[PDB]
Amino acid sequence: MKASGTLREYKVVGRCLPTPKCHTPPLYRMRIFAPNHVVAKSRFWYFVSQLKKMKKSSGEIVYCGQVFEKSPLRVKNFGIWLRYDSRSGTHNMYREYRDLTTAGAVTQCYRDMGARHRARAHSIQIMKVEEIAASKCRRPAVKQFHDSKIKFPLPHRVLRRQHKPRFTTKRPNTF
Amino acid sequence: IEPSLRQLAQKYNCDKMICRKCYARLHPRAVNCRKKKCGHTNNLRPKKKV
Amino acid sequence: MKTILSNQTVDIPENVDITLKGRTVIVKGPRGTLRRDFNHINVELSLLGKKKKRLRVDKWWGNRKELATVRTICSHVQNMIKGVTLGFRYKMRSVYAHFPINVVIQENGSLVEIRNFLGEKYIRRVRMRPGVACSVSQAQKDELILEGNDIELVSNSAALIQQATTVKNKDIRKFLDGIYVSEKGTVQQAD
Amino acid sequence: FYVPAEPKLAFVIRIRGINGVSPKVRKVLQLLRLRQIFNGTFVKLNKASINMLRIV
Amino acid sequence: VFRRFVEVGRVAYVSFGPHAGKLVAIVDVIDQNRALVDGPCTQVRRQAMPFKCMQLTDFILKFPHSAHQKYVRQAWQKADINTKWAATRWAKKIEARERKAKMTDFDRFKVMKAKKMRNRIIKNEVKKLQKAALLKASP
Amino acid sequence: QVLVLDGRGHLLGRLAAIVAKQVLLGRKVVVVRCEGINISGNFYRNKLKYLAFLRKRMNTNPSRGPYHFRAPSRIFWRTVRGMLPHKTKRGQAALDRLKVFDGIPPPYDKKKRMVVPAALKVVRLKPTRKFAYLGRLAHEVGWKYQAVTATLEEKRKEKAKIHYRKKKQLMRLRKQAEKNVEKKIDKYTEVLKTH
RNA sequence: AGAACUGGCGCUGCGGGAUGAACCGAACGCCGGGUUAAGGCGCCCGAUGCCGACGCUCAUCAGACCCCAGAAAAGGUGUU
RNA sequence: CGUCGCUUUUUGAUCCUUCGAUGUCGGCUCUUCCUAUCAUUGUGAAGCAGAAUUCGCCAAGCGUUGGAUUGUUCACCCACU
Ligand SMILES: [Mg+2]
Repeated sequence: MKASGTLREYKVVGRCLPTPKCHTPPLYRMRIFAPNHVVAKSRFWYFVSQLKKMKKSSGEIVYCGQVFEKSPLRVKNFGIWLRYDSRSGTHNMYREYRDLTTAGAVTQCYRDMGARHRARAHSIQIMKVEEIAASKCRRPAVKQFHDSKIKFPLPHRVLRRQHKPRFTTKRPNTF
Repeated sequence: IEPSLRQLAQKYNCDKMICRKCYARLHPRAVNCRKKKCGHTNNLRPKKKV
Repeated sequence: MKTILSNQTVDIPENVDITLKGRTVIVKGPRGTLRRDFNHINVELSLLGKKKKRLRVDKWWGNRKELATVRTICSHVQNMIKGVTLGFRYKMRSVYAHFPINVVIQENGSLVEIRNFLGEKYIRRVRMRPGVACSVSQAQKDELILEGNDIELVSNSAALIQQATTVKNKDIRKFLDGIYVSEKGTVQQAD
Repeated sequence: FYVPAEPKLAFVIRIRGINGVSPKVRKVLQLLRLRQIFNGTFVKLNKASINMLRIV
Repeated sequence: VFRRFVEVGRVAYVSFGPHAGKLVAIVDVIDQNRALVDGPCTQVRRQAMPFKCMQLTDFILKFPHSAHQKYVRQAWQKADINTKWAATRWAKKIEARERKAKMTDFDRFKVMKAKKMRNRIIKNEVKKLQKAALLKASP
Repeated sequence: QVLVLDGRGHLLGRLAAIVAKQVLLGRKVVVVRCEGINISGNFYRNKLKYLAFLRKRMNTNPSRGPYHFRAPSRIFWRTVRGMLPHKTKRGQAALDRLKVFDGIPPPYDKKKRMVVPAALKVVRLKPTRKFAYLGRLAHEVGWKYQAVTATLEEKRKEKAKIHYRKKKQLMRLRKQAEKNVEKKIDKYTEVLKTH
């Protein structure tokens, strides 16, 4: 996967083809975070083939739909579970974020595993994601915004260079 | 001699730590050499008494 | 982490009145006046409250090694309250074997002229940072006293004597010779 | 759930060049009528043709 | 020094972006560089705007933390922001900057002729003060 | 005609990149007061990489070879030189519309000077990181005109604080002169279309 | 040094990799308009002069893009 | 006992350039460069009392000779420093 732009959650269910040995296979469900519905039904077969004896030639997906959030306008706390590969070994890792939506917190994770651990988007697996509440958070970068009557200014503001005249007689005050 | 003044001058001259790598003269409760030449190492030994 | 702000406050007694030009801190007290400029340190200084005169230094956002620098502001500020109301006094004694260390003062406290340091013919004229002055002590042997308002001008000048009386080419585990500081106190006491 | 019929036609274009090409994977492009870069062809979807498109 | 903070209720302007020139009210901050805002009476609904896109003013609003759309709307108009915004010297600067921007070719002729007329009258009455200044300092 | 760029508070290569594009395009550019140019990174680091430049010297005679200039007008000039195609005649002329000075000369102490917000230190550095002045990395390496330049600048800046004395003397006057009367008819149409 | 399979170079220009036998794109009659590939867009030097997004990093030897043109074990209360 | 490296002043290994020719050892003369520092400057550590040594650090600025045997490079000895 490349994990391009903002990601997008998918509910991908699927079953393996009916054999003479097992009519009606149990048809498992997954929760795929992917850029579009072609990579999502590809990564469905990456994880299902790790757990069951299913593979895309002996299976079919029966539904791949975008599941989106039930409260886009509510500030939530997302603690997620990772299984990235490093240069020496591989590691399990709990890692909190904070976003309006479910699918944008896992976008913020790939941007952050690549930043802090150089972990590319293929060598990283998402175990599970849920909204957690306050007093169950561990990370103080997330915890410090749990503040009724939170306030801070914006010191040393800088933006809009060369869009203004590139040569002026006016030193730009940074507030 | 002046044994109180003996211990006062020994505060600046003997009661210190010596690094085995950067050979510094640090302070008697160091854990690290402060010099970048040894990469702030953590193998120290006290200054050798008379 | 880039934390939301930290702040220390400085309780200021009434006999000292602090004004600020910005990140400059002007400290006026009984025994003079002294100032510092903190225009390199990227913080705001707000002196709040009538009748009580609290000084709150707070740094918004900031990284962890710029969280370590808000405490350094308030510690230099307290040493300006202390130095302008009580002064600083570093008492240094002369530790010597067989050769006595002769010490005089040439010019008004601003020059200390050390000679006979371990039998040497070469004099050691140590000039001091302006604002401090010397005194040969009384009722104690071989002692020198340094008094002034700024702790960085007392203590750096105290280090110029202790560095000048340095034994070369010899063992410094024996040959304990020099004029080392003995005490870190104030000029006026018990306040 | 209703899963539909997986499709019977496909459109294949060629996005790579002529030079530096293995001998099995240029025979099939010769059989798909994909000789130049950026040539297209409709392909009947069959098990024999799905395994031709996986070679290439 | 730092006279205006972000805060729940702080009415911010929006400089650039797809909601440029309209006001918002900061409802909730999410993390460090984005904030959930809405304008209930100024046609920019509830969404996350970054802080470098917004533009803090001197107006606060008193409503509970992360309320609904209605209680921001009641607080927007019990304070009467949109009347109080347009009667400030910075809403007049942003209005005048787009009056000059739509000044047509005939109107720019009239702005010319009625400018060199008053620049004469100000240069006459500032030179009739230069003569009056030396006559004061002649004694 | 000519843009006049006051060089202080600017960075070395961010300013030199904009000048070396404005001067291939046919403009005349005068960079003034190059003593005050900043350069990012602490002073000892920028002074090392100029001393490493000094040992670059052709062995058989140093008289032919790399010419290590020492005034900051020529340090900045050689930075612009390395961003221009100076071995072609389209680039020979490009170096010749650049008159970079040191201090501020008598043609240029009475022109309005522009700055470049794309190369200012305040805009472009993060403030917890250190910088070097080009004035004292020139002085530490062989330049002998720092004190005679600072003497002439504080005599230059003193002749302008009396110019700015009497410039805002007129601005106080013509603001009280516009207080008076009867120009309201002309302010009807200018306030209507951005006073 | 010697084999296997495939491609290429030799016989082959062109765009890129600053430089180049073989790398990466793409193969070539003579031209106009359009659009891309690989690679790029501070200035040499065409194009980010976007009010680009999130983080990491300070080097008194910083880092900087396949082949590829320089490094290891070991260590750091340096910071994440 | 291990084990990871660097260097190209050793010797190999290889056979790319040169067979219509690149004059092949050593010394003498002479200039420059490197640092992995013998000495001289400033230093830290000793099982540094002093004297003398020893081990590290910034550092190539400035020096590093006179001879006997030998074609010698290398060696080895006398003497000065
Ligand atoms: Mg390939």
